[PDB]
Amino acid sequence: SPVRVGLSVDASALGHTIPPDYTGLSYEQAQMANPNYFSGANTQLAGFLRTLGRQGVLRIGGNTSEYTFWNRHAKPTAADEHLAAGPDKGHHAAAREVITPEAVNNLSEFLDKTGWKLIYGLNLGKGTPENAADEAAYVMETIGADRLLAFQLGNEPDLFYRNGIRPASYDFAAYAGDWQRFFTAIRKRVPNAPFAGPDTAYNTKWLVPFADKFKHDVKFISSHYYAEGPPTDPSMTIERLMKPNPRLLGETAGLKQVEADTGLPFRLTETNSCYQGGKQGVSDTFAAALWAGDLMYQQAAAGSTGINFHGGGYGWYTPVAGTPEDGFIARPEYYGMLLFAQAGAGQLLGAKLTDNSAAPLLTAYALRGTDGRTRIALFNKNLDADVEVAISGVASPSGTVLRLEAPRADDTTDVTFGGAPVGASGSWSPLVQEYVPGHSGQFVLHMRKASGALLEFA
Ligand SMILES: *[C@@H]1[C@H](O)[C@@H](O)[C@H](O)[C@@H](C(=O)O)[C@H]1O
Repeated sequence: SPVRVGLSVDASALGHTIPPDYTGLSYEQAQMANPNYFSGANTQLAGFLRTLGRQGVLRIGGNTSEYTFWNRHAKPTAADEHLAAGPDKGHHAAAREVITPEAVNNLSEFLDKTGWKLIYGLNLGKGTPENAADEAAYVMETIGADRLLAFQLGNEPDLFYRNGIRPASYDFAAYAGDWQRFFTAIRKRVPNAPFAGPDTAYNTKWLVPFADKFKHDVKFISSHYYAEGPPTDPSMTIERLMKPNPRLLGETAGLKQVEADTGLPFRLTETNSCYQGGKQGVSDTFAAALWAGDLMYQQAAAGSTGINFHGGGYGWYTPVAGTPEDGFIARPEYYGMLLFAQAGAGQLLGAKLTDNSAAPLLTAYALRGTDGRTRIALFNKNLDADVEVAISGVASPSGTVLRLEAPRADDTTDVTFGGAPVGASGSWSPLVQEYVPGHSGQFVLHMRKASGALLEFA
């Protein structure tokens, strides 16, 4: 008894072109203490990234970027060789960590193995302008201008007061002074250094004035987004995660207005479902695959240049979990990102849903792929409604579907895409071929409650 909905694809209703480096991941700066983590020797993790995209961006930053210190004079410690730095849980100060030349050297080899570009945090919370200049210089020397997309000067400077990185009086004016002192010092060592900022969630007292003041000094605006609101909200649940987020829609409009005003594009450089490394039973579940995959397309359709899902260690929300010693595994959220990866880049098209008020959390995105083939990504985020989608507007002799599936929305395992789990080192290929029945120039796709689908048309 599915809800019977219509989907009308309009090849003339042109949306944004998804860039090839749209996908991405965010990690804590602290992880750079361990030269074995972002290393050319870390073939497993490099494989996971390549499966997410042949192009993409690795962002390193986070709350630990205020507690992490480049030391050109240092070599990794024995403890550094086993450090697994998951998402910062925001409870108190992170441990002090040291980044060495060796770790930067190894990060360059990791970027060469993955083909991803880098956003690299510098320590404006507690470090000096001169050490940021020295760190930037070594990153530029070692990673190179082609792979280095941007430096960032502080992570979430609007929240520095929370753990005493700044006094409660710290405001945009104080941060602009800091930012300019760091920018000037860095540009003396690295005249071509690229920047992004302010590396926080959209707001009127920080991000808007940042863009106005520093629009000639940055390449793009870096924003953050978590589906979970402030801690006074009802605890985020799977049910809530599947629903529209009016805060997201408003902040995205805010970023679009900044782009119109300043010319600066925006990237979502730290995102995930829930704070503090995630919420067990929400962030580490199949629902996070549906949420993440749908978010990637929602933001692409809104004109975002890309995304970076925060993670690392064994954090509840991490796309990829594990360590070089123990191995790495794809978590449920990774499968949402994998659906996006398999769809590929291209230009979004109009895709209007009708007769869908009883299945209101179904989303759909149509894409003219760079290879000329039409694809449709659907997320049936309705937890209790199966759907039957009558697809009009596509003329093709053959459509196939790859399904994003788990037996329950709160599953922490049992997730597959195209009838297969992801294996070691990001290995994935589809194992189930399913055609979508076509008649009268239309197709009909069934989707179970709490599932996703990627359709490809010949
Ligand atoms: C973003 C912050 O910069 C990260 O260090 C945290 O791990 C995230 C989280 O709470 O999960 C965000 O605040």
